[PDB]
Amino acid sequence: MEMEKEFEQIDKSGSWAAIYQDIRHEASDFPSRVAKLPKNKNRNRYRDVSPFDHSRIKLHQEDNDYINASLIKMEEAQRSYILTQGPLPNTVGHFWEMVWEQKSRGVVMLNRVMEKGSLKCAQYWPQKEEKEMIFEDTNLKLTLISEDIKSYYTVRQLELENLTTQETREILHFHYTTWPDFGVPESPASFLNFLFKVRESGSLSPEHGPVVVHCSAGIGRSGTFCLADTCLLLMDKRKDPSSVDIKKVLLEMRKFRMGLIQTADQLRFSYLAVIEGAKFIM
Ligand SMILES: CNC(=O)c1cc(Cl)ccn1
Ligand SMILES: CNC(=O)c1cc(Cl)ccn1
Ligand SMILES: CNC(=O)c1cc(Cl)ccn1
Repeated sequence: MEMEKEFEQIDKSGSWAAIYQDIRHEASDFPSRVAKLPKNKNRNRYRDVSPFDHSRIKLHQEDNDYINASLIKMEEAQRSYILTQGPLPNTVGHFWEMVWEQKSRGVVMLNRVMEKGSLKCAQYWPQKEEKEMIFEDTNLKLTLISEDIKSYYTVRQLELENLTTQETREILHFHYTTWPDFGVPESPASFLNFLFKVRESGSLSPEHGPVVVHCSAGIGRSGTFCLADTCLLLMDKRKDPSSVDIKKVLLEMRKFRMGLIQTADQLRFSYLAVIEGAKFIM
Protein backbone atom coordinates (compact mmCIF):
# COMPACT_ATOMS: atom_id res chain seq x y z
CA MET A 1 0.00 0.00 0.00
CA GLU A 2 1.00 3.66 -0.28
CA MET A 3 2.26 5.31 2.92
CA GLU A 4 -0.13 8.16 3.82
CA LYS A 5 -3.24 6.04 3.40
CA GLU A 6 -1.76 2.97 5.03
CA PHE A 7 -1.08 5.47 7.83
CA GLU A 8 -4.69 6.60 8.28
CA GLN A 9 -5.82 2.97 7.99
CA ILE A 10 -3.61 1.99 10.96
CA ASP A 11 -4.74 5.02 12.96
CA LYS A 12 -8.44 4.34 12.37
CA SER A 13 -7.98 0.64 13.17
CA GLY A 14 -5.66 1.30 16.13
CA SER A 15 -3.25 -1.48 15.14
CA TRP A 16 0.19 0.16 15.57
CA ALA A 17 1.21 -2.34 18.26
CA ALA A 18 0.36 -5.28 16.00
CA ILE A 19 2.26 -3.84 13.03
CA TYR A 20 5.29 -3.18 15.25
CA GLN A 21 5.22 -6.68 16.74
CA ASP A 22 5.20 -8.16 13.22
CA ILE A 23 8.43 -6.26 12.48
CA ARG A 24 9.97 -7.58 15.70
CA HIS A 25 9.02 -11.14 14.72
CA GLU A 26 10.47 -10.93 11.19
CA ALA A 27 13.71 -9.11 12.12
CA SER A 28 17.10 -10.75 11.51
CA ASP A 29 19.02 -12.60 14.23
CA PHE A 30 22.80 -12.77 13.74
CA PRO A 31 25.55 -13.59 16.28
CA SER A 32 27.11 -10.92 18.53
CA ARG A 33 29.83 -13.08 20.14
CA VAL A 34 32.53 -10.40 20.43
CA ALA A 35 30.16 -8.04 22.33
CA LYS A 36 29.50 -10.74 24.94
CA LEU A 37 33.13 -11.59 25.80
CA PRO A 38 33.82 -10.93 29.51
CA LYS A 39 36.60 -8.44 28.74
CA ASN A 40 34.04 -6.17 27.02
CA LYS A 41 31.45 -5.89 29.81
CA ASN A 42 32.35 -2.29 30.70
CA ARG A 43 32.22 -1.32 26.98
CA ASN A 44 28.44 -1.96 26.73
CA ARG A 45 25.80 0.32 28.25
CA TYR A 46 22.92 -2.19 28.04
CA ARG A 47 23.27 -5.96 28.15
CA ASP A 48 20.48 -6.49 25.57
CA VAL A 49 21.84 -4.05 22.91
CA SER A 50 24.88 -5.40 21.04
CA PRO A 51 26.37 -5.03 17.55
CA PHE A 52 26.27 -8.04 15.23
CA ASP A 53 29.70 -9.54 14.51
CA HIS A 54 29.30 -9.22 10.73
CA SER A 55 28.66 -5.44 10.71
CA ARG A 56 30.50 -4.18 13.84
CA ILE A 57 33.05 -1.36 13.57
CA LYS A 58 36.56 -2.51 14.46
CA LEU A 59 39.03 -0.21 16.19
CA HIS A 60 42.53 -0.24 14.61
CA GLN A 61 44.14 -1.66 17.72
CA GLU A 62 45.63 -5.08 18.37
CA ASP A 63 44.86 -5.30 22.10
CA ASN A 64 41.07 -4.90 21.98
CA ASP A 65 39.29 -3.79 18.80
CA TYR A 66 35.77 -3.69 20.29
CA ILE A 67 33.28 -0.79 20.34
CA ASN A 68 29.46 -0.98 20.51
CA ALA A 69 28.90 0.43 17.00
CA SER A 70 27.49 -0.92 13.69
CA LEU A 71 27.86 -0.04 9.96
CA ILE A 72 24.45 0.33 8.27
CA LYS A 73 25.12 0.19 4.47
CA MET A 74 22.05 1.06 2.30
CA GLU A 75 22.86 -0.15 -1.21
CA GLU A 76 20.03 1.29 -3.34
CA ALA A 77 19.97 4.62 -1.49
CA GLN A 78 23.81 4.88 -1.64
CA ARG A 79 24.06 5.97 1.97
CA SER A 80 26.01 4.60 4.92
CA TYR A 81 25.64 5.34 8.65
CA ILE A 82 27.48 4.29 11.81
CA LEU A 83 25.00 3.79 14.69
CA THR A 84 26.50 3.65 18.19
CA GLN A 85 25.56 3.94 21.88
CA GLY A 86 26.19 7.10 23.86
CA PRO A 87 29.81 6.95 25.04
CA LEU A 88 30.60 5.61 28.54
CA PRO A 89 33.25 7.00 30.91
CA ASN A 90 35.65 4.26 29.79
CA THR A 91 34.87 4.51 26.03
CA VAL A 92 35.12 8.25 25.20
CA GLY A 93 38.64 7.71 23.83
CA HIS A 94 37.45 4.74 21.72
CA PHE A 95 34.57 6.87 20.35
CA TRP A 96 36.90 9.56 19.00
CA GLU A 97 39.37 6.91 17.72
CA MET A 98 36.48 5.54 15.61
CA VAL A 99 35.55 8.99 14.28
CA TRP A 100 39.19 9.48 13.22
CA GLU A 101 39.77 6.02 11.71
CA GLN A 102 36.47 5.97 9.76
CA LYS A 103 37.05 9.52 8.31
CA SER A 104 33.67 10.82 9.50
CA ARG A 105 32.86 14.51 9.09
CA GLY A 106 29.82 14.72 11.38
CA VAL A 107 28.48 13.36 14.69
CA VAL A 108 24.68 13.43 15.26
CA MET A 109 23.53 13.37 18.95
CA LEU A 110 19.80 12.86 19.66
CA ASN A 111 19.78 12.82 23.50
CA ARG A 112 20.69 15.11 26.40
CA VAL A 113 23.54 14.12 28.74
CA MET A 114 20.99 13.89 31.61
CA GLU A 115 17.39 12.78 30.99
CA LYS A 116 14.80 11.57 33.54
CA GLY A 117 17.29 12.48 36.31
CA SER A 118 19.92 9.93 35.18
CA LEU A 119 23.03 10.05 33.00
CA LYS A 120 22.38 8.89 29.42
CA CYS A 121 25.95 9.42 28.11
CA ALA A 122 29.30 10.87 29.16
CA GLN A 123 30.18 14.56 28.64
CA TYR A 124 32.44 13.60 25.73
CA TRP A 125 33.15 17.00 24.09
CA PRO A 126 34.55 20.27 25.56
CA GLN A 127 32.18 23.02 26.67
CA LYS A 128 34.66 25.95 26.58
CA GLU A 129 37.16 26.96 23.89
CA GLU A 130 40.04 27.40 26.35
CA LYS A 131 39.49 23.99 28.09
CA GLU A 132 40.39 21.30 25.54
CA MET A 133 40.20 17.52 26.17
CA ILE A 134 43.04 15.01 25.84
CA PHE A 135 42.27 11.28 25.53
CA GLU A 136 45.47 9.62 26.64
CA ASP A 137 44.48 6.01 25.92
CA THR A 138 44.03 6.76 22.16
CA ASN A 139 46.37 9.82 21.80
CA LEU A 140 43.82 12.37 20.54
CA LYS A 141 43.14 16.02 21.36
CA LEU A 142 39.72 17.64 20.97
CA THR A 143 39.04 21.43 20.98
CA LEU A 144 35.79 23.40 20.81
CA ILE A 145 36.10 25.95 17.93
CA SER A 146 32.60 27.53 17.87
CA GLU A 147 29.04 26.84 19.03
CA ASP A 148 25.68 28.00 17.59
CA ILE A 149 22.68 27.49 19.93
CA LYS A 150 19.22 27.48 18.31
CA SER A 151 15.78 26.79 19.72
CA TYR A 152 15.63 23.07 18.87
CA TYR A 153 19.28 22.13 18.25
CA THR A 154 22.90 23.26 18.65
CA VAL A 155 25.73 22.98 16.06
CA ARG A 156 29.35 22.90 17.17
CA GLN A 157 32.62 23.03 15.24
CA LEU A 158 35.30 20.81 16.81
CA GLU A 159 39.00 20.20 15.97
CA LEU A 160 40.27 16.64 16.35
CA GLU A 161 44.06 16.20 16.39
CA ASN A 162 45.88 12.89 16.08
CA LEU A 163 48.75 13.57 18.50
CA THR A 164 50.87 10.79 16.98
CA THR A 165 50.99 12.40 13.48
CA GLN A 166 49.97 16.02 14.30
CA GLU A 167 47.27 15.80 11.61
CA THR A 168 44.08 17.76 12.32
CA ARG A 169 40.48 17.57 11.07
CA GLU A 170 37.31 19.61 11.46
CA ILE A 171 34.33 17.66 12.89
CA LEU A 172 30.76 19.02 12.97
CA HIS A 173 28.60 18.14 16.05
CA PHE A 174 24.82 18.26 15.36
CA HIS A 175 22.93 18.09 18.69
CA TYR A 176 19.14 17.74 18.69
CA THR A 177 18.27 19.07 22.16
CA THR A 178 14.47 18.94 22.39
CA TRP A 179 13.33 15.29 22.10
CA PRO A 180 10.96 14.84 25.09
CA ASP A 181 11.95 12.73 28.11
CA PHE A 182 8.86 10.53 27.47
CA GLY A 183 7.22 9.62 24.14
CA VAL A 184 7.91 11.26 20.76
CA PRO A 185 7.50 14.83 19.43
CA GLU A 186 3.97 15.93 18.60
CA SER A 187 5.04 17.33 15.19
CA PRO A 188 7.98 16.12 13.02
CA ALA A 189 8.71 19.63 11.75
CA SER A 190 11.70 20.42 13.97
CA PHE A 191 13.23 16.92 13.53
CA LEU A 192 12.97 17.27 9.72
CA ASN A 193 14.49 20.77 9.82
CA PHE A 194 17.36 19.24 11.82
CA LEU A 195 17.83 16.40 9.30
CA PHE A 196 18.02 18.95 6.47
CA LYS A 197 20.68 20.94 8.39
CA VAL A 198 22.81 17.79 8.72
CA ARG A 199 22.37 17.11 4.99
CA GLU A 200 23.31 20.67 3.99
CA SER A 201 26.62 20.40 5.92
CA GLY A 202 28.04 17.61 3.69
CA SER A 203 28.22 15.19 6.63
CA LEU A 204 26.05 12.54 4.87
CA SER A 205 27.77 12.73 1.49
CA PRO A 206 30.02 10.14 -0.23
CA GLU A 207 33.14 12.34 -0.13
CA HIS A 208 33.35 11.65 3.63
CA GLY A 209 33.32 8.56 5.84
CA PRO A 210 29.93 7.58 7.32
CA VAL A 211 28.19 9.93 9.74
CA VAL A 212 28.27 8.74 13.38
CA VAL A 213 24.77 8.87 14.98
CA HIS A 214 23.88 8.09 18.60
CA CYS A 215 21.33 8.41 21.36
CA SER A 216 21.58 6.48 24.66
CA ALA A 217 21.38 2.89 23.26
CA GLY A 218 21.86 3.82 19.59
CA ILE A 219 18.73 2.04 18.25
CA GLY A 220 15.60 4.11 18.96
CA ARG A 221 15.87 7.83 18.11
CA SER A 222 18.98 6.90 16.08
CA GLY A 223 16.94 4.41 14.03
CA THR A 224 14.28 7.06 13.41
CA PHE A 225 16.93 9.46 11.97
CA CYS A 226 18.45 7.04 9.43
CA LEU A 227 15.10 5.44 8.48
CA ALA A 228 13.60 8.84 7.63
CA ASP A 229 16.70 9.98 5.70
CA THR A 230 16.90 6.78 3.58
CA CYS A 231 13.15 6.69 2.80
CA LEU A 232 13.14 10.32 1.61
CA LEU A 233 16.22 9.69 -0.60
CA LEU A 234 14.55 6.65 -2.23
CA MET A 235 11.40 8.69 -2.93
CA ASP A 236 13.59 11.18 -4.86
CA LYS A 237 15.53 8.50 -6.80
CA ARG A 238 12.71 6.18 -7.98
CA LYS A 239 10.30 6.65 -10.89
CA ASP A 240 7.41 5.70 -8.58
CA PRO A 241 7.82 7.25 -5.09
CA SER A 242 4.71 5.47 -3.77
CA SER A 243 6.64 2.19 -4.12
CA VAL A 244 8.82 3.02 -1.08
CA ASP A 245 7.80 0.65 1.73
CA ILE A 246 8.94 1.95 5.11
CA LYS A 247 8.48 -1.42 6.83
CA LYS A 248 10.70 -3.12 4.22
CA VAL A 249 13.38 -0.42 4.56
CA LEU A 250 13.34 -0.87 8.35
CA LEU A 251 13.75 -4.65 8.06
CA GLU A 252 16.71 -4.11 5.68
CA MET A 253 18.36 -1.78 8.22
CA ARG A 254 17.77 -4.36 11.00
CA LYS A 255 20.04 -6.76 9.08
CA PHE A 256 22.91 -4.50 10.27
CA ARG A 257 21.90 -3.55 13.87
CA MET A 258 19.33 -5.08 16.22
CA GLY A 259 16.32 -3.29 17.67
CA LEU A 260 16.04 -0.22 15.42
CA ILE A 261 12.83 1.64 16.36
CA GLN A 262 12.09 0.72 19.99
CA THR A 263 8.32 1.38 20.31
CA ALA A 264 5.15 1.54 18.23
CA ASP A 265 5.08 5.30 18.92
CA GLN A 266 8.53 5.66 17.32
CA LEU A 267 7.25 3.66 14.32
CA ARG A 268 4.24 5.97 13.90
CA PHE A 269 6.48 9.03 14.28
CA SER A 270 8.80 7.71 11.52
CA TYR A 271 5.82 7.37 9.13
CA LEU A 272 4.71 10.91 10.03
CA ALA A 273 8.18 12.34 9.38
CA VAL A 274 8.52 10.69 5.95
CA ILE A 275 4.99 11.75 4.92
CA GLU A 276 5.47 15.42 5.83
CA GLY A 277 9.00 15.48 4.51
CA ALA A 278 7.94 14.25 1.09
CA LYS A 279 5.72 17.33 0.64
CA PHE A 280 8.41 19.81 1.49
CA ILE A 281 10.95 18.23 -0.83
CA MET A 282 8.86 19.24 -3.85
C1 LIG B 1 19.94 7.66 -3.93
N1 LIG B 1 21.19 8.34 -4.03
C2 LIG B 1 21.97 8.32 -5.18
O1 LIG B 1 21.54 7.68 -6.13
C3 LIG B 1 23.35 9.07 -5.14
C4 LIG B 1 24.17 9.44 -6.25
C5 LIG B 1 25.40 10.11 -5.96
CL1 LIG B 1 26.57 10.63 -7.14
C6 LIG B 1 25.73 10.38 -4.71
C7 LIG B 1 24.85 9.98 -3.71
N2 LIG B 1 23.71 9.37 -3.92
C1 LIG C 1 16.07 21.93 0.39
N1 LIG C 1 15.34 21.68 1.66
C2 LIG C 1 14.68 20.55 1.89
O1 LIG C 1 14.70 19.70 1.00
C3 LIG C 1 13.90 20.37 3.31
C4 LIG C 1 13.08 19.34 3.49
C5 LIG C 1 12.43 19.21 4.69
CL1 LIG C 1 11.52 17.98 4.88
C6 LIG C 1 12.56 20.12 5.70
C7 LIG C 1 13.43 21.16 5.45
N2 LIG C 1 14.09 21.31 4.32
C1 LIG D 1 4.13 11.15 -5.25
N1 LIG D 1 5.42 11.70 -5.18
C2 LIG D 1 6.14 11.64 -4.12
O1 LIG D 1 5.70 11.08 -3.16
C3 LIG D 1 7.47 12.24 -4.13
C4 LIG D 1 8.29 12.26 -2.98
C5 LIG D 1 9.52 12.80 -3.06
CL1 LIG D 1 10.52 12.85 -1.77
C6 LIG D 1 9.93 13.29 -4.25
C7 LIG D 1 9.02 13.21 -5.32
N2 LIG D 1 7.86 12.69 -5.24
